[PDB]
Amino acid sequence: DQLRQEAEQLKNQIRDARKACADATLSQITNNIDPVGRIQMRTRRTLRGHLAKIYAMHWGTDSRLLVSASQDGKLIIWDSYTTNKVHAIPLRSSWVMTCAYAPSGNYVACGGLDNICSIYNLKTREGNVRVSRELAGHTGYLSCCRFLDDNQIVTSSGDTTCALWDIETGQQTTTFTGHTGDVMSLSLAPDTRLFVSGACDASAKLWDVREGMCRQTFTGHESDINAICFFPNGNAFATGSDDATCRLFDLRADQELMTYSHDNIICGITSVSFSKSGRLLLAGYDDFNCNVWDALKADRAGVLAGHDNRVSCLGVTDDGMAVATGSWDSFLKIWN
Amino acid sequence: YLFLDIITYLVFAVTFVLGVLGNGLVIWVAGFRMTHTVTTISYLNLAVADFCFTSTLPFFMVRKAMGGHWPFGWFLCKFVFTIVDINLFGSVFLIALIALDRCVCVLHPVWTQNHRTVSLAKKVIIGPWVMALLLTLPVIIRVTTVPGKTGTVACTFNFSPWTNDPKERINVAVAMLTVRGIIRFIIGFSAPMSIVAVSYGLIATKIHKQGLIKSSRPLRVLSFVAAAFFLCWSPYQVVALIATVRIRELLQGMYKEIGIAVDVTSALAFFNSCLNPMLYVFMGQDFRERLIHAL
Amino acid sequence: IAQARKLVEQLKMEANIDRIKVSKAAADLMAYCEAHAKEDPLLTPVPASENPFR
Amino acid sequence: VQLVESGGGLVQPGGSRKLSCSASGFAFSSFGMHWVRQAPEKGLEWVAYISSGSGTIYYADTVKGRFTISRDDPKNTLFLQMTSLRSEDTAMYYCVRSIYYYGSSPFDFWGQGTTLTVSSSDIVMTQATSSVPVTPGESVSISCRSSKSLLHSNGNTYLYWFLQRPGQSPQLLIYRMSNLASGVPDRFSGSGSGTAFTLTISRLEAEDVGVYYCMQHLEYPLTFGAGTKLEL
Amino acid sequence: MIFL
Amino acid sequence: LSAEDKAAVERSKMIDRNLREDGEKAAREVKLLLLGAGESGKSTIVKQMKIVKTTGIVETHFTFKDLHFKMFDVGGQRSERKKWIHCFEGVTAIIFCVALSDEMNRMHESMKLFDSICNNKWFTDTSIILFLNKKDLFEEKIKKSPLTICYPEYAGSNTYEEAAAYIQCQFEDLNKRKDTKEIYTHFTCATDTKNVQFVFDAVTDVIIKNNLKDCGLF
Ligand SMILES: CC(C)CCC[C@@H](C)[C@H]1CC[C@H]2[C@@H]3CC=C4C[C@@H](O)CC[C@]4(C)[C@H]3CC[C@]12C
Ligand SMILES: CC(C)CCC[C@@H](C)[C@H]1CC[C@H]2[C@@H]3CC=C4C[C@@H](O)CC[C@]4(C)[C@H]3CC[C@]12C
Ligand SMILES: CC(C)CCC[C@@H](C)[C@H]1CC[C@H]2[C@@H]3CC=C4C[C@@H](O)CC[C@]4(C)[C@H]3CC[C@]12C
Ligand SMILES: CCCCCCCCCCCCCCCC(=O)O
Repeated sequence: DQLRQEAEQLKNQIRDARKACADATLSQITNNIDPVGRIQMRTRRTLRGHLAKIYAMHWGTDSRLLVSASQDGKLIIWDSYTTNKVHAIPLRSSWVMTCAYAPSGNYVACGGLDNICSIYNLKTREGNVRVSRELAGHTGYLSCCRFLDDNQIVTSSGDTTCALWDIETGQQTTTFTGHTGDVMSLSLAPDTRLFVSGACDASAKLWDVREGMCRQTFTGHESDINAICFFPNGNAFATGSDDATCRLFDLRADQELMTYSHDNIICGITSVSFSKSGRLLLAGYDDFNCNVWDALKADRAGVLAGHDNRVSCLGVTDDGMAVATGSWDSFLKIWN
Repeated sequence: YLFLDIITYLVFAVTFVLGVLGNGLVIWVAGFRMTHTVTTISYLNLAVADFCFTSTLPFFMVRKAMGGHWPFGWFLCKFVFTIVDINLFGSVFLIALIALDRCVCVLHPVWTQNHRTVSLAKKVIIGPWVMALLLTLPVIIRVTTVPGKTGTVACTFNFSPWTNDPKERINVAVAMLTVRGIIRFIIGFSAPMSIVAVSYGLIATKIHKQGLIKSSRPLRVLSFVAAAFFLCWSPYQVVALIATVRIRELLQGMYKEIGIAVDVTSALAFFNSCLNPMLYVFMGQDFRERLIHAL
Repeated sequence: IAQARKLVEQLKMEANIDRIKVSKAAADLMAYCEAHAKEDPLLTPVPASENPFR
Repeated sequence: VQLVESGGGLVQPGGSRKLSCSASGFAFSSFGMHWVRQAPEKGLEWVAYISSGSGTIYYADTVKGRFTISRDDPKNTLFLQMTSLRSEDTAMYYCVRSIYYYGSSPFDFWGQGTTLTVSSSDIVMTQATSSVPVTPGESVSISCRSSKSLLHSNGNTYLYWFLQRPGQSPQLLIYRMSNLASGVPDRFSGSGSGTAFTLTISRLEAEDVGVYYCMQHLEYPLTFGAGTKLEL
Repeated sequence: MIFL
Repeated sequence: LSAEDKAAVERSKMIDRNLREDGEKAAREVKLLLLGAGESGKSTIVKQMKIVKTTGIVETHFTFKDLHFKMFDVGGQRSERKKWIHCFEGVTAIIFCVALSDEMNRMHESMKLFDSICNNKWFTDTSIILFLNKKDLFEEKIKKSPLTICYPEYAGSNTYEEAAAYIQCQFEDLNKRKDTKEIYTHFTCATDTKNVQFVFDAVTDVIIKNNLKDCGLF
């Protein structure tokens, strides 16, 4: 049959168009601007109280409260300014792999190897935190989840699909099926109209929340993609993979822009996050260290060291004032 | 006889410097850089006792150097000797407790899986310190400075200050030093040695009969620890027992080689507080890795 | 087969997409990065008064 | 959420009496508790406080020694034992719950209170006006004044506003001087600075009439200040 | 322990 | 200093006490990970336990001679195993079920899975308890079938004992890390107490070894 050859010639046409639409490189344009000064951050706070490996963290939208998830079966709400514990939620299943914090501040969410996303109400008249909803429609482990408008949540799982839910009914409003391997992460766009997902097929995809369709596919990585994050503008995103490189893609050129790698580092990337202005790019590594890259010149502008095990999760506040890192050594650190 | 004095001075100097250094690093690494467990808590208590003892060596050095004069005051002598006695008793009791803990862990794995916790360790580690305080109450009650007629002042035991003649104070001192020596030879020596010996013998017997994949390393480390403790402590206790049997004749200056043997074996006894950090914390690989990680 | 039909249809929808020049995209990216350079506490450290973390 | 108090009545002076407060419908062990008394035709007076876990207890100076507060968590029962009943201890007693973490609203639910009748404070809050006739649909502004500044080094201003309708318990309206309570219409608002504060009501309805109290939560004793009646 |  | 911050700090300390208590309670369970190649006898092994909301991971709890066991089965996961296998880095032991009755190159698949698990970088120093199941069907098949179908290099006699010993040695020779981890093999029996006794003895051995390592003597 001719369907496979039709797909092949379509791929050739697409890549030829992408080659045509390329004029210069980001390095050639950027080689005249001032290289940012060498960055030196310090450990301002150390949040301790988890007894097992930390797997995820997420900042509140007020840039003071943050939630963290650990496989000792616990979900902890931290006050970063004073290192006080606000809430400690026990979980039914201890094999948690992701957590989210609602933009309003009223709910939290978590999921894992139970294939169920649990949603907890933080503000009840009884004075305690109670589980309010359990979303169960996935056939694989939950790997990420993000709130949209306090009533809609997007989830990705290891069964190669993504889903958009309705919390009060508990039913999958939409299902996104374009990947061939496990989906490892997703990030929401600032306008919450689009989102991007990375999978173990070494590809990234751009989905439209409305119409439930896939608009664009980006390739270039050599192994599984473990992390993804939008540029603050909303026109580009960055990905980290197991082949020890980060990459920047642009939504409008449908093409890779730059590759962040160094021959002295060979381990994979667990998390990635942009700075407030998009000038810095922070990435967590298996070699127990975090690297701060210049997002425009591709030079390693700094190093965050101090964790005694793999850095699993990373976050930046909405006002750009601090960075939170969580690691398998069961400690969270605030850097400034 | 100058050989004894110079070797004692060298032992005091090396013990002070090396013990203070080793115990300071052990306290720093175990109390701050690590998450607390039962084993780390026990080693931290041992390190604290050893350091707080070894910090007081220069007082012994300057008392021996000046020929016996105590240039300091009443309160400073009382304080330093209370600290010395408390820390020595705490050290020996904590060594015995660590040996018993290892024995119980090896011999009863099911019990330790259910009941060996940090809270239990916190409650248990109070015992040695309270026992040391109870045994040290005499040094804080009866020790004071007394002037030697040659113009000197030495601080020692004053069991009977209410009487002036030697006729009664000699008998009172004999009785009190005798009961002190009996308590010393029993509690401070026989019980810890018996506990360590029985514990490590049971561990060796089980690990050699039931069979493991390998047994050279545990046996070697256990033998090193037990032999080091025995060699460091036994001669001082035996010479102190010999002294306290003939303590009455000693006070009148008719025995001097006994005193010189006592003050030589004291240095060997104190050297164990310097040997403890290596044998108990730096025979483990991970602790060494953290030590080299720090710089 | 049906799956090949879906794949070909997806690539057909992906083909007809307007693409800007890469140089223009890079220029816009650096323009955004420099327009907000003031409001980045990590890029530009602040004194101990503006810092809420001690 | 129910708090029900019991144990009041007529007591001869010099005796001893025990009041109880039973809670049902919330996690009792996670809340600290307060006893607050109101004298007949007078304002509100803070009496005692016990924290969650029973690790902190505070008493007013006028009840120190002869009053004792305690709680029993399995039965969800707070209680207060009183000895040497003087003549100033004739009042209606209220059981109040409060929880303290970042962003919480303390003093949010008040009990019903029990009447005790016996036969025979470095901060001062000065709420000046006694009574103000009002009309529906009018904007009203109550004011409160404090001797010390209520601003703290951490940016918070610890002022609270309570409304007591005729014949019922007080209820929280505004906490920390600008935070509207839960279940309170946006008609009420609060503002102020340092030592002078105001509560503003845009439109007024028949169920807005009552006595308004300001309260400070900055320091060791909690002081209210006499209320401002708002009639029509 | 000490022998004064 | 503090006005209402004292109460918040007190709340934090109570939360810390509760966390420590829950951690101490949880740390006294013995965790086992159960693995196999497509129903090799896992059902029978779970049935030998003495003492649905989820479809991702199954948890079985039991208790033998005052010792508490939690066993995790991840058969119904069917995702990429290298994305979630590191969640079990610190389990006490791995139970591995192998069916002796096989029949199209299924013993080969079991051996391949055992090779992948035993040599995993997350499972060094972790001991394997290897259960061999269905010895009676193996009796009958070896009576009426030669072992050369699976292993062509077999040379020994065609009776049961040599075949079983050869299979056990073929599995046990896949252990590259012979100087760190131990393998405890058992042929499943029909007596209830004996399987649990074997598991209990192996777990006690592993506990003793871990205690010796923690004390610094190993
Ligand atoms: C006789 C003189 C030297 C007394 C000196 C006492 C010092 C050296 C000892 C005695 C008690 C010890 C402390 C006991 C309590 C703790 C908490 C623990 O996490 C380790 C550090 C720390 C803080 C210890 C450090 C060293 C310590 C302070
Ligand atoms: C100074 C001398 C005379 C008094 C001896 C008291 C000191 C040395 C002893 C008594 C109680 C002991 C502490 C009790 C609590 C713990 C448990 C754990 O958290 C670390 C060790 C630590 C902190 C112990 C360290 C040493 C300790 C502080
Ligand atoms: C040479 C000797 C004196 C030193 C050995 C110390 C031993 C014998 C002492 C020191 C501390 C003591 C323990 C202190 C704490 C407790 C309380 C309770 O939970 C059971 C007894 C137990 C466990 C005690 C048993 C005996 C004990 C372990
Ligand atoms: C350093 C603290 C460790 C905790 C254990 C230390 C020894 C305390 C007593 C343990 C049990 C003593 C009796 C053994 C027999 C049994 O328990 O069945």
